[PDB]
Order: sequence, then C-alpha cells, then structure tokens
Amino acid sequence: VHLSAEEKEAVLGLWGKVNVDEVGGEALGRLLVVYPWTQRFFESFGDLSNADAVMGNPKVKAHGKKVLQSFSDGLKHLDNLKGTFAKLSELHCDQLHVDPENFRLLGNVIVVVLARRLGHDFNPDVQAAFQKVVAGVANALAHKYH
Amino acid sequence: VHLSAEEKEAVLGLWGKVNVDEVGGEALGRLLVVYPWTQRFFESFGDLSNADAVMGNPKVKAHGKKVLQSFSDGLKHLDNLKGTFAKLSELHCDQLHVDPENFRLLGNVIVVVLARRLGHDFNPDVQAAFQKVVAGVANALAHKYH
Amino acid sequence: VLSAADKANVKAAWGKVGGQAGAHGAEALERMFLGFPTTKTYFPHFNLSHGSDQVKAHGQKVADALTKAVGHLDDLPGALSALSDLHAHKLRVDPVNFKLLSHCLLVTLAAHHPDDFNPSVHASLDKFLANVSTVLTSKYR
Amino acid sequence: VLSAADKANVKAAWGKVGGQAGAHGAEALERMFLGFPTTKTYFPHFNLSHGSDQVKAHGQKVADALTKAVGHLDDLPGALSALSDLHAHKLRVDPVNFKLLSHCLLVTLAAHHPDDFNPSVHASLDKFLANVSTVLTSKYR
Ligand code: HEM
Ligand code: HEM
Ligand code: HEM
Ligand code: HEM
Repeated sequence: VHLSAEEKEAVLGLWGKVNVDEVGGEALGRLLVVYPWTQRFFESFGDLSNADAVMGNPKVKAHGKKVLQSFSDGLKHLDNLKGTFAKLSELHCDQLHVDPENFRLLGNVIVVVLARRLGHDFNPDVQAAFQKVVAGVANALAHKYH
Repeated sequence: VHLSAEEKEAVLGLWGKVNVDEVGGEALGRLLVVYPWTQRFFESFGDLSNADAVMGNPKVKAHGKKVLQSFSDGLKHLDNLKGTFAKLSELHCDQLHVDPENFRLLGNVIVVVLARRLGHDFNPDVQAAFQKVVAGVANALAHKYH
Repeated sequence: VLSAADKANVKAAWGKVGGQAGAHGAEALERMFLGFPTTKTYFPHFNLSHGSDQVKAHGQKVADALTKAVGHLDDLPGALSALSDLHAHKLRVDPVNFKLLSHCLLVTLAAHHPDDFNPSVHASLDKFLANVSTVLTSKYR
Repeated sequence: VLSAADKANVKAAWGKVGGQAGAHGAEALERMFLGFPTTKTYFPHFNLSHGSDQVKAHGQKVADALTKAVGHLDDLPGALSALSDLHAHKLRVDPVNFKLLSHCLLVTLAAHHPDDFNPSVHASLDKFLANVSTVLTSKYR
C-alpha cells in the first residue's frame, strides 16, 4: 500500500514496543475463538472446544509467533509486499486452500490485540496507519489466486 | 490477470456474443434493484423506487453502457488491468467514496446477466474464466484508494 | 424479514422450476467447484469433473433442502434444524462458501429461466438465500 | 446468535463500561472516520475533527442505542425498529459500514478495559454488534 512519510513512523515506532511474540500468540488464539470455522485448518493442534484450552494450547503460540514474525519481517518492505509474500500465498492457495476473506479477519484481530497492548498510546491516527498496512498484507497474501 | 490460453479464448469468445447496449443497462439496473443502498451514489438519475422505474430509467441505461464499454476496453488488456483502471479508481475512491466491496457485487451481477441472456453459451467453465476477470476489475478499481 | 412479496415470488420462481430443482443443485455445485476451487476441499471423497453421479446425488439433496425452506418460510430455523448444526459445529464450513453457492445457484436459475427471472424475482431469491445462509451459519455460537 | 453465555458476557462487560459509554461511542466513530475515509461521506454536515460538539454529541447517542439493545438482547427487532428504518431506507447507509464501526468499537473497548476483555467477552461482543447490525440492516426492502 501507500502509507505516508509520517504514517511510516507511527507504525515503525510502536512495532518496537510490542512483544510480537505474545501478540502473535494472542492474535492467532483470539481468531480461533472468535471465528470458529477457522479451527478447521488447525485440526492437528489438538483440542479447541473451550476458549481456555485454545488460549493455552502450546501449538497456537508456537505458530502465532511465526505469523507475526512475517508480519514484521514484511514491515519496512512496504512498497513491495507483493514480492515478500509470493511463495507464502502460493502455499496458502494451493497447499492450504485458505480463502482470502480470512486474511482481512486476522489483520483485524491482530489490530485489536495491539490496542489491548499499547493501550492509550494506540491513538486513532496510529490505528489508521496500521489499518492500511494490515490491508497491504491482507491483499498481498491474496495475490497469487484465481 | 492469470488467464491461460484456453481461459482467454473463452472470455473473448464470449464478449462477441454480448450486446453491450442491452447488458450494461440490465446489470446496473439490477444492481440498483437487488442492493438498494447502492442507489444513493446515484439519486440524481431520477425516479428510482421500483424494478420498472430503474429498468426504464433512460439514464440508467446510458450509464450502464459506459460501464460495460469500460469493462470492454479493460478486457482488451487483461495483462495490465491496474494501469488501464488507474484513472477510474480515484474517481470512485476520491470522488465517489464507494466501498470497494460494491465493485465485486456489480461484477457478480454482470455475471448473472451474461447468464440470463447467453444461456447455455455460459457453461460452468466460461463463467469460471470470467469470475477471474471480475476479481481483476474489482481489485483493479480498488487500487488508488485513500 | 421477508415482505409478503418475496414470499410469493420465491414460492413461484421455485415453483416454476419444479422438477428441474435437483438438476440445478448439481449444476450449481460444478459452477462453484470450478469458479471458486477453494471450496472443493470439503468434497475430497467426491469426484467432481462433470455430471458425475456424486455431484448429481448431492445436488438433489441440496435442492430438496431448499424446497423445504421455501415451504417453511415462516419458521426457517426449525425447517433446517440439523442442516445448520451439521454445517456450523462439525464440517465447520467457512461462511463465504455460502455466499458463493448462492450466486452460482442464482446464475443457474437465470441460465434456465431467463423468461421468468425478472429483477424483482432476482431480488427476492437473493434474500431467501441470504436468509437460508444465516441459519446454516447461526449455530456457530 | 447471542446465547445465554453471550447475553451475560455482554451485560457483565457493558455494565463495567459505565459512564464512559459516551466517550467510547465517540472514540469509535472518530476512529472509523480516520481508519476508513469512505465512511466520512455519510456526514458532510459534522465538524469531523478530534472532537467538536458533533462527534461526541453523536457518539453519546450511539452509546445509548447499544445500552438499549444490551438491555433488550432477548428481543432487539422491536427495540430497534426506528434506527433500522433510518439506516435502511431514509439514509441507505451501506451495510458494510456497520462492519467497520463494530471493529472500531472493539478496538475502543479493548484499549480502555483490557482486563474484562477476555477471548470470550470478545467473541461474545463480536456477536452483539453483529446481531445489532443485522437488525439495523433488515428494513431495506
Ligand atoms: C494475516 C495473514 C497471515 C500471515 C502473515 C500468515 C503467515 C503464515 C506463515 C508465516 C506460515 C509459515 C508456513 C510455511 O511457510 O512453512 C503460515 C502457515 C499456515 N497458516 Fe497462516 N498466515 C496468515 C493468515 C492465515 C489464516 C487466517 C489462516 C486460516 C484460517 C491461516 C492458516 C495457516 C495454516 C494452517 C498454516 C500451516 C500450519 C501447519 O501446518 O503447521 N493463515 N501462515
Ligand atoms: C465495473 C466497475 C465500475 C466501472 C467500470 C465504473 C465506471 C463508471 C464510469 C465511466 C463513470 C463515469 C465517471 C464520471 O466521469 O463521473 C461512472 C460513474 C459513477 N459510478 Fe461507476 N463504475 C464501476 C462501478 C460502480 C459501482 C459499484 C458503483 C456504486 C454505486 C459506482 C458508482 C458510480 C457513480 C456515483 C458515478 C457518478 C454518477 C454520475 O456520473 O452521474 N460505479 N462509473
Ligand atoms: C446453502 C445451501 C446448502 C444447503 C441447503 C445444504 C444442504 C446440504 C445437504 C442436504 C447435504 C446432504 C446432507 C445429508 O447427508 O443428508 C449437505 C451436506 C454437506 N454440505 Fe451442504 N448445504 C448447503 C451449502 C454447502 C456449502 C457452502 C458447502 C460447501 C463449502 C457445503 C458442503 C457440504 C458437505 C461436504 C456436506 C456433506 C458430504 C456428504 O456426506 O454428502 N454445503 N449440505
Ligand atoms: C452500532 C450501530 C449503529 C448505531 C446503533 C447507530 C445509532 C444511530 C443513532 C442513535 C442515530 C441518531 C438518531 C437520533 O438522532 O435520534 C443514528 C443516525 C445516523 N447514523 Fe448511525 N448508528 C450505527 C451505525 C451507523 C453507521 C455504520 C453509519 C455510517 C457510517 C451511521 C451513520 C449515521 C448517520 C448518517 C446518521 C444521521 C444522523 C444525524 O444526521 O443526526 N450509523 N445512528
């Protein structure tokens, strides 16, 4: 996408104060409890019938950390998010068969967790800067499709 | 868009059978009818308050053909949709403020129209090739957004 | 929240389809598996090339399911009783796949009934399906 | 659908919000106008700045519709007739804007009360706002 020259700092700045590790485990876990139908892609993760079990399950954390790691090792490469998620979308389309609607759902989920985290410092203007980024990933990942 | 040699011959094989004057007016008319909220961006186009008033509204038919004429030109350049649709994007983005979602609804209403009028000549396969293109036009117009 | 109109158009349009309904359930699924391949993964045990006895059999079960809803317009939740639980908490069907199966069911009807598929009927059938969708995806929670 | 757990999760979460309801109804709107400009058209008459009598006057009101719903979860339709006909007829407020206003209200509640907001209250509050939305997106005709 096209963030400005000020929005570039709003994001880059607070990505440095968010423990992407925990966030990654909270976004993925928060998704699965909120959007139940996605548990179908993680059935080899064990049990996910109760909110607690899911937000405890060590697998979700280990993977969450992976989700947010690429989110970050993708940040800064903004103007070409299409070249950063290539194989990564191939994998999603051909291998996983995920529907891109779900990428907009996750970007939204992560975006709320962050709020729970930086609290008061996650002012409206920062939300609007992340809002465009998460759309950029969300649409980059939906690239190699049909 | 990623259109294979066969997929491509099918789509273009199909536009030659489409009467643009006719199609463009029934699609945009059905849009204003099936999804009421859409009428707003228009309003000025006169008395809209029944299938008959929108179908019969002259202006709905004219605009409906410019729309298709664009979809036509766009088709003539599947290889570089974004470029083609650039100018039209900040027209719907800045000028119009149309949620990019409506671009796919319209696309998906044009498909229901190609079918109502091409019947058997709109076999499952051809429609599939065409569903691609629709995404392409939607993602294309949803480019220069802000 | 179906106006009295939609209840009539839906009953007529479906009613005019008559016998053909089954054939439509199937056509609607091919047009889906090929238009939105992401949806084929719920049917790996099936063979879905074209007019194969399997899609043909599932398709009739699909049309019959709508024939009941069309006939129980007032109480849709009960009418579907188990199709919803069998969709939400079990196969765990993503909700977009309902959206794609409605437009490909609609497109079928148009290809076969351009005669009686006026804009009004089109709008009413669209609601009927969005309605049938919330139901199948309501027991998500 | 809002089940008993959902009903008691909302009430027990909204109850906590208390008097801030107004400041949080407004923040959300304000977050919406910024995060999604395409919604700013629905208000060419407000002073749409970081708070001007308008956004908080409006927020204050949005905060009350919800409190009404939150107090009538059992039967929202009746207790939401007006607004539904104000958004699905008079104003033709495009359906997908309720999706972007809910989000922001979730990002607002979550930034201010990060300790009641557990995964269940979240899941539960994503269904209130969903079924309130659907309600305000019936009237359409
Ligand atoms: C917001 C965008 C998302 C990002 C950045 C993301 C990224 C990733 C990454 C980093 C991997 C690495 C796998 C590899 O290459 O070996 C992965 C795997 C995977 N993703 Fe995502 N993902 C996203 C959204 C989703 C969503 C929402 C779903 C499904 C509902 C999903 C389901 C999966 C699954 C099942 C795997 C493989 C897990 C396994 O087999 O162990 N992803 N994803
Ligand atoms: C296939 C995608 C679309 C294409 C090809 C397209 C193209 C066109 C063209 C050529 C114009 C003239 C623009 C001008 O100079 O004012 C137009 C205007 C407009 N379009 Fe579309 N459009 C698309 C989809 C839609 C959708 C989904 C909406 C939603 C309601 C929309 C709303 C409008 C409005 C408000 C106008 C201006 C009214 C007027 O000029 O009288 N368009 N469109
Ligand atoms: C909205 C219309 C739909 C209706 C009314 C409906 C109805 C049906 C019917 C009648 C069956 C046969 C159940 C039985 O064994 O008795 C069924 C099962 C199932 N449905 Fe649907 N369904 C709908 C949409 C979908 C969607 C969107 C998907 C695809 C993504 C889907 C995937 C399946 C699968 C895999 C099964 C069972 C496989 C089998 O045992 O034959 N259905 N559905
Ligand atoms: C959580 C769901 C929503 C609730 C409950 C809500 C509530 C309200 C209320 C209470 C009013 C004021 C009625 C009065 O003055 O007596 C109203 C009007 C209005 N709403 Fe919403 N609203 C919602 C979503 C939206 C959305 C998403 C939009 C579009 C962005 C929107 C746009 C407006 C506009 C255009 C008015 C005009 C009111 C005026 O000019 O004073 N509302 N809404």
